Amino acid sequence: RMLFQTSYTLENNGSVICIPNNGQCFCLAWLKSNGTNAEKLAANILQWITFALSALCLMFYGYCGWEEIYVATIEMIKFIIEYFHEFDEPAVIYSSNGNKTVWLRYAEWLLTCPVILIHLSNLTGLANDYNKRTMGLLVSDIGTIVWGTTAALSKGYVRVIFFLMGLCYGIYTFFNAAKVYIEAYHTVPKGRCRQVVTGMAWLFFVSWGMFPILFILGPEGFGVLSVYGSTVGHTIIDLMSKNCWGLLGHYLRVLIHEHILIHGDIRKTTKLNITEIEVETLVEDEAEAGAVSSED
Amino acid sequence: RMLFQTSYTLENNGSVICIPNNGQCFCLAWLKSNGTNAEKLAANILQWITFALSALCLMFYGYCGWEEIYVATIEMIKFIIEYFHEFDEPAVIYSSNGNKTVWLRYAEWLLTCPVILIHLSNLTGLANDYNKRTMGLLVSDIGTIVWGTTAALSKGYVRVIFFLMGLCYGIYTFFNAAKVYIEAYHTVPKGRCRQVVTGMAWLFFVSWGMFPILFILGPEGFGVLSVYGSTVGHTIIDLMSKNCWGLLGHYLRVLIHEHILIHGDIRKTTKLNITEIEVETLVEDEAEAGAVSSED
Ligand SMILES: *[C@@H]1O[C@H](CO)[C@@H](O[C@@H]2O[C@H](CO)[C@@H](O)[C@H](O)[C@H]2NC(C)=O)[C@H](O)[C@H]1NC(C)=O
Ligand SMILES: *[C@@H]1O[C@H](CO)[C@@H](O[C@@H]2O[C@H](CO)[C@@H](O)[C@H](O)[C@H]2NC(C)=O)[C@H](O)[C@H]1NC(C)=O
Ligand SMILES: CCCCCCCC/C=C/CCCCCCCC(=O)OC[C@H](O)CO
Ligand SMILES: CCCCCCCC/C=C/CCCCCCCC(=O)OC[C@H](O)CO
Ligand SMILES: *C\C=C(C)/C=C/C=C(C)/C=C/C1=C(C)CCCC1(C)C
Ligand SMILES: *C\C=C(C)/C=C/C=C(C)/C=C/C1=C(C)CCCC1(C)C
Repeated sequence: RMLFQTSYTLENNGSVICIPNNGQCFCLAWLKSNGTNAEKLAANILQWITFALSALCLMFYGYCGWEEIYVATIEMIKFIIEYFHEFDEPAVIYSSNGNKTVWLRYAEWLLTCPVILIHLSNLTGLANDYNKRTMGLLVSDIGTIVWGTTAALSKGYVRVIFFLMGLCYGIYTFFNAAKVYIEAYHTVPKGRCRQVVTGMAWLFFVSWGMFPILFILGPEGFGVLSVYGSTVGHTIIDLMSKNCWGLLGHYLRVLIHEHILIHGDIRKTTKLNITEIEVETLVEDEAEAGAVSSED
Repeated sequence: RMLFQTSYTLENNGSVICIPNNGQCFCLAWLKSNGTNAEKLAANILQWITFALSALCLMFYGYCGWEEIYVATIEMIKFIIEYFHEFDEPAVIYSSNGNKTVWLRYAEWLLTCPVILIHLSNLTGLANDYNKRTMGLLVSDIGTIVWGTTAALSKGYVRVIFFLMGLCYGIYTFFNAAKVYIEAYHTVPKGRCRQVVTGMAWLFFVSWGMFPILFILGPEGFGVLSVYGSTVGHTIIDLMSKNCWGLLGHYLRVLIHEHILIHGDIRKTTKLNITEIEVETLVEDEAEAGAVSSED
């Protein structure tokens, strides 16, 4: 099927390759199989299931709230491209050092990373404002993906360096995202809302932590995983990272806004020390509206 | 110098190319000259001058303020890479459809685009908070660069579509960046500070507007410009876009903070209508502290 040169002859007992002078790019590296039929079949099923969840979340959101729909919007456009051109350039980049780079994956990431991280900075949906910390989250997260993408495109010691630069940026991201979830927990009402925030934290750190692991395991790292193998791994963490997290997000948002509809915006002053941080604790009791220095 | 296959023989009257079976990638497309010695010489001079300005801005900032230093930090690391590996993968990506993509350029852009756009959302340096508009600026700007990068990696009608998707995102970015500059102008004190804001607006829209123009003109578009040609064009708008704009930014910041040191934080309520917008006008007179509905 390929639109690089696939036909060649071996000459001088396979020491010389002869190709048609038809202007096409040529590299043996590009023609290596993407994996077993079983791996491919597994990958095509999880992709349809991802298309189904992407489709239902969008229509569901159809019945503020812009960050969840967008991630599902980008996810549906991703599947139409996968369906028609999954391994066609530039969904996959076939480069001169022999690498296959899944640009489709990294592009989606850079497009939605501000959307997801804005949403991280807006769990309750009540804020109109974003602090200095939000901005450090976006700068560090974009750096991570840019160094990572560079590492995927490189080889040898150059790949090692850019991966390590991605990790330094990534640690800063994880560290600060952890504080946000802590503040969110002590901001939202005491019941079901704190269960959902806790659920979102687990999904976030498991799914986000798995991406550098799948990088090291895939063709971009030690080549342990095949390309279909990598696809399957990515579909699982993709469903968690995007669809499910936005669904939990939308759910949380509904719950918080309904709290304002029933009890109203009753804030508090929980002074945390996880440092000397502060928080406005939404409560269901008008009585409760005081400074609660809960040093962690 | 290249580390893809550069040596080949023509056989059957140039209808067959024979190459050593040494595992190297091969494409005639990759070997096309990058331009004239004159273009190259011009490009190497502007790069050193860019290194010099990057070096002086950094040391100058050495005598809040994080966004300007970072852009100069990234710019210096860019020049050390240019010096050693300007046309080596993945500073340039040589891909299977024959394209040469200057990943070095787009990577820098994605890394600093949040930094610059945060700084756009913080001209005075007094704000601790960022509105919903800032967040739309970051989402739209990153989309622009991602669609653009995809367009550079593609060919034919696929390149046309992604470029057009980049333009749609880009228009949203320009439109909203214009409002920010209008608000900044009516926020800062009446004298020299409004000259600098006006200077920053001109630099911003000229330099940012030139990037899609250089894309259409370069190998990524209609191939009018050569690679050295493109480099020279990029060095000129690079000096404006990064060094000079951050220098004007730092200057503005100093002026505003010195206003608080002399007169103090004396805000107003200029209600704009460029819609029904509002602004806190810093003034040098304690007397002036009222609502001035200046409908534009
Ligand atoms: C043809 O190329 C092949 C490379 O496989 C050569 O075959 C092998 O030769 C080496 C000896 O240097 C042995 O170690 C291997 O056992 C051989 N067989 C295989 C399957 O690898 C062969 O010598 C070459 N012929 C000429 C004329 O150069
Ligand atoms: C060798 O290939 C060349 C291609 O350049 C052929 O030369 C040309 O042949 C065509 C005729 O079909 C003419 O229109 C051109 O004027 C010729 N010269 C050039 C410089 O292009 C040549 O015919 C081929 N020989 C064989 C045996 O196939
Ligand atoms: C913060 C998130 C938590 C989890 C994050 C996991 C950290 C991974 C680090 C491992 C160091 C090992 C070096 C990795 C360097 C990558 C380069 C590489 O794989 O190169 C391929 C090789 O040259 C050809 O086989
Ligand atoms: C908002 C900023 C203001 C200024 C912004 C300028 C707008 C550029 C649009 C031009 C439309 C023309 C179509 C451009 C499509 C690009 C694809 C391309 O160049 O393809 C190469 C071609 O196939 C091989 O020669
Ligand atoms: C599409 C949705 C999500 C949440 C995508 C996330 C991607 C990452 C968290 C990637 C992280 C990387 C790290 C931490 C370091 C190695 C390079 C990566 C870009 C793979
Ligand atoms: C390094 C500093 C700056 C300011 C880089 C800016 C880059 C752009 C403004 C690129 C814009 C593009 C547009 C508007 C549409 C075509 C694709 C581009 C990515 C080239």
